[PDB]
Amino acid sequence: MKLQQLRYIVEVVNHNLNVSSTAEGLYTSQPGISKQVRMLEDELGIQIFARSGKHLTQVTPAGQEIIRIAREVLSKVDAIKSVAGEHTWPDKGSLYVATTHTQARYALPGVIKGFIERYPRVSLHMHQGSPTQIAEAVSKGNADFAIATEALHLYDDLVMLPCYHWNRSIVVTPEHPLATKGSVSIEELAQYPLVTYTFGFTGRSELDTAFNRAGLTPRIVFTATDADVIKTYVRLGLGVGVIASMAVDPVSDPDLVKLDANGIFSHSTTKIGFRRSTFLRSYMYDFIQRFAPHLTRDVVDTAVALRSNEDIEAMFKDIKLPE
Amino acid sequence: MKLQQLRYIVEVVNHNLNVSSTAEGLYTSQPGISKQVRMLEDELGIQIFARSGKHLTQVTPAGQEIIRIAREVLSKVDAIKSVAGEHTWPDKGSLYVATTHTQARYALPGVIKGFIERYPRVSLHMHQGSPTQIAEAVSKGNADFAIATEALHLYDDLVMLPCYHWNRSIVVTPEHPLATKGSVSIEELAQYPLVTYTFGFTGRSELDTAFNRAGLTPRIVFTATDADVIKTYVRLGLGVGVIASMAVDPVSDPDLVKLDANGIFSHSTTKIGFRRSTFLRSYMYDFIQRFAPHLTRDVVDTAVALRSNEDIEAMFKDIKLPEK
Amino acid sequence: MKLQQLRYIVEVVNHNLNVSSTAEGLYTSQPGISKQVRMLEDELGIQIFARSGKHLTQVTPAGQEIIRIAREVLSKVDAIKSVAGEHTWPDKGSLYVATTHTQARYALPGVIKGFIERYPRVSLHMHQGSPTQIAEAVSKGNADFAIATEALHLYDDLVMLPCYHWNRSIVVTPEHPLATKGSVSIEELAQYPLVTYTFGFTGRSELDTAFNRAGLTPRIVFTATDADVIKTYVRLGLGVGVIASMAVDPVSDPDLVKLDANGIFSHSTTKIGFRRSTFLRSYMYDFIQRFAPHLTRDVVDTAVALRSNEDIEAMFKDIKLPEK
Amino acid sequence: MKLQQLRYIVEVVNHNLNVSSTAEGLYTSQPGISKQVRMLEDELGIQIFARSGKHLTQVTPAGQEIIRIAREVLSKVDAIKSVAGEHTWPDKGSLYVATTHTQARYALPGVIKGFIERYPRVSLHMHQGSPTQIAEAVSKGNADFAIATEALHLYDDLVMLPCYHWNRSIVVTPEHPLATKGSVSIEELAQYPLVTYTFGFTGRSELDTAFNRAGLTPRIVFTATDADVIKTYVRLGLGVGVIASMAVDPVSDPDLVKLDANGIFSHSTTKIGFRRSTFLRSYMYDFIQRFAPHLTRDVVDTAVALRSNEDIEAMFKDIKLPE
Ligand SMILES: CC(=O)N[C@@H](CO)C(=O)O
Ligand SMILES: CC(=O)N[C@@H](CO)C(=O)O
Ligand SMILES: CC(=O)N[C@@H](CO)C(=O)O
Ligand SMILES: CC(=O)N[C@@H](CO)C(=O)O
Repeated sequence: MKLQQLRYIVEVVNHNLNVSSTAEGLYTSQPGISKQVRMLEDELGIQIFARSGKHLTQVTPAGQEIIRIAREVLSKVDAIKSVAGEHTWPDKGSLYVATTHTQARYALPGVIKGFIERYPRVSLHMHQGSPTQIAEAVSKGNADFAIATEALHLYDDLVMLPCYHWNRSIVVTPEHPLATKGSVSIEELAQYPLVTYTFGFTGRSELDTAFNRAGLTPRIVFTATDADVIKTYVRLGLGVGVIASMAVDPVSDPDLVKLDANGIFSHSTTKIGFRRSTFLRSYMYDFIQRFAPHLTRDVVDTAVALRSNEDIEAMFKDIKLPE
Repeated sequence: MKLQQLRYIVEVVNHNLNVSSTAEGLYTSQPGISKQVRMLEDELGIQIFARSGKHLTQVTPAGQEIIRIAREVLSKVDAIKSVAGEHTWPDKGSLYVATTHTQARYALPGVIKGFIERYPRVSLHMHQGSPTQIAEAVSKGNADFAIATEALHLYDDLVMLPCYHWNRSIVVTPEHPLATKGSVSIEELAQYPLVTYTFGFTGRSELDTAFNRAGLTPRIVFTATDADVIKTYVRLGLGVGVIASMAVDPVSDPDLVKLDANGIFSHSTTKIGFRRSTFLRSYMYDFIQRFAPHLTRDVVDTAVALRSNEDIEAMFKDIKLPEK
Repeated sequence: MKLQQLRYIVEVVNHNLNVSSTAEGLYTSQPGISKQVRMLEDELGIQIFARSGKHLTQVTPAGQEIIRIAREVLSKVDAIKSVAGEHTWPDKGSLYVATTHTQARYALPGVIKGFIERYPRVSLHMHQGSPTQIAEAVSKGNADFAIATEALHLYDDLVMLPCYHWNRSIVVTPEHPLATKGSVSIEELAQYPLVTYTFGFTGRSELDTAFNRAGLTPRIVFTATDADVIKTYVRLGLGVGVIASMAVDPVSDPDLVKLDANGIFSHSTTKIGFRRSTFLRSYMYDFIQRFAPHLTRDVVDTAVALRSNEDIEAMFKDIKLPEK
Repeated sequence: MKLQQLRYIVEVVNHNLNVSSTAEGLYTSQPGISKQVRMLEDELGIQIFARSGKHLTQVTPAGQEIIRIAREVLSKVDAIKSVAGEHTWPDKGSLYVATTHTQARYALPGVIKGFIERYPRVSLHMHQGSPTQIAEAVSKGNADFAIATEALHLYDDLVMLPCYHWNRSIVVTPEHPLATKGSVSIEELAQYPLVTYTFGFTGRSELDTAFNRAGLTPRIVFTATDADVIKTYVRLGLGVGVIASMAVDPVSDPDLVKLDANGIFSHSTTKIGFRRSTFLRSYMYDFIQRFAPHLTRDVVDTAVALRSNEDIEAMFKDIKLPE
C-alpha cells in the first residue's frame, strides 16, 4: 500500500464520503482518488466503503478499523517531520569535574552560567567527594578535572594549577558565648565542642597541626562532608563550626554568626588538576579560566609545558593569587 | 516521504548498518536504497546515519527518533492487513512466537497440539533464543508474541502478561559430592565449576543477586543458550548445572539428580507479551488463554488499557499465580 | 598469618592498588607493606595480586576470595572493641552514617538534633555521596550505616531495612513552557534538556525504565551528585530538573515550580542498613527508630535473623509504609 | 590486638579455664599465655575473665561476646588458609562458538568432551541462532567461531572451512501414509502439510529451489528454529517433517520414522567460519580439528593463508569430505 492511499481514504471520510469534494481539497481529480481507493481495497481484498450506486453509502465495520489505524499512520508521519534537529542534542562533548560543594554552589555557579552560554551542546557533570575521592576519579579515568581545595598531597600524579587562597571562619548561633565577642583564640576554641568536615582531622591537616603544635586535643561532636550540613547542625546549642569563610555570608545566613579565625589556622589553596595525558579541549581550557581568570590558555600551556608542580609554584611565586 | 523509504531505513538498522547485506535481503541494489535514504535525509533536513567514507558507522541521535517512529508506522501498516485478514477469514493466518528452548520443549507441546487442532489453517512459527533475541524478534517484526522467562527489563516497551513463577535446580551426575550430602548453600555451590545459560550471569540476574549477597564470584566453565545442551554436558565429572527445575524430568531425565536450589536463588516470572500496536486476532486470544488459563479475553484487554507492566502486575496482586 | 598483613592487603585494594598511596596512608613505608604482602602470598601458596614490573595491576580470582574474608576478619576485630565500648560505657562512642545530600539536608536535621540531645558523648559523622559511594563507605569500614535512596542492588550484601517510599518531581523556572500547561507526559518531557543526578541514568534506574518504556532517549545537559546544585542550575533558561519531591520546599524554594511527575516515574524506597558483622549498640537501635519510627528493636533483630532483604520486605507486606 | 591473643582466650575456655593445661596444649608456658590475655584486657579496658584468687573463676558477660566473635575470627583465618588455588579458575581463556542445535547435541558433544579434557581452564560458550543470527555475532565481535550449516551466503566476510556434507530426511509418525512406503517424491511431498525450519523457506534456500523449479507451492503448517521441536510436533497427525538426517536416529527416536529424501533435495555443507583478524589460539585450532579431523593446524594455516574462499573450495575440490 502507499501513504497516498491512506491519505485518500481518511480524506474521503473528512469530506463526508463526497469523492468530488475530496478531489478539490487535495488538488486532484475524482478518478485520481477513486483509482487509489479501489487499488487499496483490491490489495486488502476487503471493502472499506459500502456502495449503493456509484455512490459511497458508508464505512464498513472493517473499513472503520482500517481508517482508525490509517489516521494513526498519518499522524506518525507528521511526527517524523516534527523530529527536532541535531542541534537539540548535547553531543558536542562531555565535561566531568570532581570538586567540593561550597565550590560548586558559591564558586562555580557564576562560571557554569558562563560555560553553558558558550557551549550549549557540551554536557556538564559535577561529581562531589572527599578530597580523597575527588582525587581518585581523575586517576581512574572517571573525571576530567579535579578541583582540590586541600590535602593537595593526594592529587599527586596530576598537573596542579593554583586558583585562589581561602580562609577558615568560625560559625556560632547568635546566643553563643562567642556571638558578641570580637576576636577568639586557639586555646579557647578547643574549649568548645567542634563541628567541622569529615576529613578535617586526618593526622596531617591544618586543623590538626594547630592542635598538635599547641599540645591540645579537641572534642569533635559532629562532622559532615558538606558545609551546609555543618551550618544546619549549628542551629542548636554549644558546638562551634569550623568551615570555609566563603561558605557563610550574612545575607543567606542571618540566623548565624560568621567570625574571623584568620589568625588561628593556616590558609589553604584550591588548585585545579588533571592528568597530563588529557587533550585539553576548548571547553576544558574555558572552564579553567572561567574559574580562575588568570589561568588563560597561554598561562595553562606555559604551566603544563613545565616538568614539576614545584616549577608552577616557582612560576606564581611573586604573584598575589585571589582571596 | 514514502513507505518504501521507511522500510529501507528500518531494514538498514536491522542489518547492522550493512547496506550490502540489506540490499541482498530485499532483492534490490545498494544504490537503490542509498538514493532513497539520502532523499529522506534531504527531505527531513536531518542525517539519519553518521558516515565515514562509503560506510555507515552509526545511527545519530535524531536518526534514532526518526527510526523509532518509522517502526511504529510499519507495524501499523501490518495491522491494517491483519484487520482485513480477521474480517475476511478469522480462522486463517499465521502466529509467530519467540521464546526459549525449555518453553518450546516442555511448556508448549501440549498447548500447541490443542491450538493446531482448533485452527488447522493458522500456521505457527516458534523461534527459540535468548532473552535478548526474544526481544529482538518482536522488535524487527519477526514475532507477534514473546514468552519471556527472565530479564524482563528487556521488554519494558511491550505489554507483558504474567503467566507463572518458576525456580531453578542445581543438577549433577549421581557420583558428584553434592548428590550424597543434604541441602546446598551458596558457599558450597560457589566452590564448584558452574554450568548454566549464556545469559545466566549478566550483572543483574537472579544468579548474580545470590552471588553478590554472599560476596562470591562464580567459576563459569560452560554456558549454552539451550538448557538441553547444558544437560548433556553434565554427563562427565565435576561441573554443576544451574537451570530451570522444569527442564528436568524425574522420569525421562534418568542420569541426573535434581537438588533443591529454591533456597539459593529467588524465583523468576514467565510472561507472554506483544507490542501494543499488534492487532489481537481471535486465535491470538485463544493462544494466550491456552498457554495461561487465567488470561481470558477481558483480562487481556483490561491489561492492555493500563499504562505499565507494573500496573498489570497490580491486577494480579490478590491472586497467587501457578508455580512451576 | 598476622592481622597486620590482612590490614595491609585490604588497604592496598582500598587505595586502588596504589602502594605508594597505601604506605603514606598508614604512616609506614612501601617496602614494609610489600614484604608483608609477599610473605602472606608465600604462606598461602597464592598470588593475591597480578603484577607487571614494580606495579600491581589487578587482584587475582583467588586473591579476591582471600580479600573478602580478610574484610570480615577486620570487621570482627572492630566488633570486639565495640562490644567492650558498649559494656564499659554505653552512651559513649561514635556513629558514622553515609547517605545523600537530600537525606542529610531534609530528612535528618530533626532526627539528628533529637539524638545528639540524648547522647552528648556520641560523635556523629555524616558522609554525603552517590549510591556507589554510600556502598563504598560501608565496605571500606568508613561507615556503620547506609541510608540508601535508590539503586538498592548495590547493597545486596547488607541488611537493609525499609523506611519510606518516595517519588520525583519535574522542576522548572516559572517562565518555562511546562509551568503554564497542565500535566506532563514522558513524550513532552523527552523534548527538553534534562537536569538530574549523576546516577540519574545508569541503564537500570527508574528514570531509565520510564524512557525505555516509551522508546525514548534523554537529552542530558547537566548532572550533579547533589539535588541542591541541580536546583541552582535551573535558575536560567530551558533545562528541566528531575529530582526527589522532598528536595523542594513550596516555601523556602520560591523560584521553582514543582510539576507532578508521579505518573511518569515509579517510586523508589529509602532503606537504612549495615553489615551483618556490625555489633548493634543501643544508640544505634535508637538512631534507626528515630529515623524510621516503625523500626523498633525487635523489628530490627527480627529482620537481621532473616536471610535476605527480600525476606525483610515480606515482613512489611501487610503494612503500607510512609510516602514522602 | 593480635590473632595470638584471640587464640589464647578461646583456648583457655576450651581447657575449662585451666591456664597451666592451656600451656601444654599450645606448646607454651603459663606466663606466655597469661601475658597475652592481660595485654588484651588492658587494650580493651574490660575484664574477659572474672578472677577470685590467682584463679580464673568465669567468663564475664562481656567476655562471652568477645570469645564468641574471637571464635569467628579464628574460623575465618582457617577459611583464608582453605581458599583454593589459581588452578580452580577457568581464566586461561574463553571460546565463544555460534552454531546450531543439532550440531551442538549430535555433532559437538563428542568434540566438547575432548576440548575440555585438554583445556580444563578455558571456558566454553555455545550460542545458538538462525543462520542469520549465527553470522551476525562473529561480525559483531560477540563470537569467535561461526558454524554455518546452510545459507553460507550470510557468512560473507569470513574464512570458510568445509567440515562435512549433510542430507535432509523426511520424518513421519508410524501410522502415516508414508511410514510403510519405500521411497517418496517431490510432488507427493508437497501434497502434505510441511513441518520444517523457521528459516527453511527464504526465497533462495534449497527447500525453496526444489519447489520453485517444480512450479509447486508447499503448505507450511509449523516451523521451529530447532529440530527437536519439529520432531516433537510430529507426535500428532498428517504433517511431514523436513530436517537434517543426523537429527533423527531410530535408537533415541523409536516413536518416529526416518525416511530417505536424498534424491528430493540438494545437499548442504556445514562450514566453520571466523574473522580474519582473529588470532587463532591453541584451543581454537583444537576445536576446529576436533570437529573436522582433517582441519589440522597445517590445513587451516594453509587454508587461511589464501585470498578467497573460492581458493579454499578449489583446495578441497577433489577430496571427499565426510558425510
Ligand atoms: C572552597 C571549598 O569548597 N572548600 C571545601 C573544604 O575543603 C568545602 O567544601 O567547603
Ligand atoms: C522456565 C524457562 O524456560 N527458563 C529458561 C531460562 O530463563 C530456559 O530456557 O530454561
Ligand atoms: C530522597 C532522596 O534523598 N533522593 C536522593 C536521590 O536518590 C537525593 O539525593 O535526592
Ligand atoms: C547439521 C545441523 O545442525 N543442521 C541444522 C539445519 O541448518 C539443524 O539445526 O538441524
